[PDB]
Amino acid sequence: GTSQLAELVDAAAERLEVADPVAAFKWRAQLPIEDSGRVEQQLAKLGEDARSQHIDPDYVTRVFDDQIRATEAIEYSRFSDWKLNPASAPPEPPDLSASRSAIDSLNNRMLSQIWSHWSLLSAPSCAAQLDRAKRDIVRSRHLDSLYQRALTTATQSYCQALPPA
Amino acid sequence: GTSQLAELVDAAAERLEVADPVAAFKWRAQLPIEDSGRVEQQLAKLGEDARSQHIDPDYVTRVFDDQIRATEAIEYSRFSDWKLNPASAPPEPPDLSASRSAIDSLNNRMLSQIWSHWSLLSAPSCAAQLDRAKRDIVRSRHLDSLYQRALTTATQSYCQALPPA
Ligand SMILES: N[C@@H](Cc1c[nH]c2ccccc12)C(=O)O
Ligand SMILES: N[C@@H](Cc1c[nH]c2ccccc12)C(=O)O
Repeated sequence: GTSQLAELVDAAAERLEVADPVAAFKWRAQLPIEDSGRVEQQLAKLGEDARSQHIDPDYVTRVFDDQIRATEAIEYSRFSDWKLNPASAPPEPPDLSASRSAIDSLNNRMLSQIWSHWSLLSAPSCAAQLDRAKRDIVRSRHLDSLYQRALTTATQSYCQALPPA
Repeated sequence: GTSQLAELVDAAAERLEVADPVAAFKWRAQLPIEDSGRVEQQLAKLGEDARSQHIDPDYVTRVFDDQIRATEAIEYSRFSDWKLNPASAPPEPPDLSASRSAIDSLNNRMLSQIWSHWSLLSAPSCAAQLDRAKRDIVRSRHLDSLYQRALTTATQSYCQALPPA
């Protein structure tokens, strides 16, 4: 009763959820949500990680850009909420450096699954296995409407993996 | 069948709605939503306008800060939406300079009503007359859930006007 893509999508969902403590920290520290210099660095490092792990870097780049976009979308929604209702901004978020550490371990989890399941990601049955995984994770993580939209954005390029050679 | 605060709240609502073309323009031009230097200038000019029009500048400052916060909240929500779904970002928004001109005429409308209705704003019956106005405007302008929350934020300090002297 389980999708081969469950572990990948669970990681990706877990990494989206880090958006909440990140947004809370940045609100309190007056940091921007999007720093395009930083994102560029993050993607370039992921590309390098992909090559060293024998994964198509162009795939990783696109996929992680979807994931980062999704993450920003959540952060923006939180900022909207806290502008309307500043008393609801969490007053003691976890350290940004702890959130980044969580992110970096999740990046690795996702890369390791992308490599392992490359035949699935690149096969015609991917779209179905991904829908199944998404539904399962939305339920297991109790993802609300916002996180649901985000998870769809973050996974929208998964099934465009191409077979090698 | 009409609140004395209807004209003020209608102006304020109209000015919130300018958030949409502003957010669409800034998305396309890669401009930030919040520039705190700019906001500070905007508030300082409003304070000066208030003095010249014999309105309590401290009131105007707080009220317009609520209105600007509300406006940002809408812009942030749009940015969240367009991160998830970039195809829905309006591709040909009106000129930012036209939006600013609309804003400046609405500022004046709001200031003129604040002066005219100062006895009401500062009286115990304000809270009731404001609730009535809000409900009427939400209906007449067909304001959705987001704009409803925003209009509440933008008007939250209206009834704290104090009688002179
Ligand atoms: N779009 C801006 C929004 C923002 C959030 N926090 C900020 C702090 C400073 C300047 C801008 C911001 C950004 O991504 O940065
Ligand atoms: N919080 C940021 C968000 C933002 C929107 N557009 C931007 C463009 C550049 C930098 C930041 C932004 C701000 O208010 O600016």
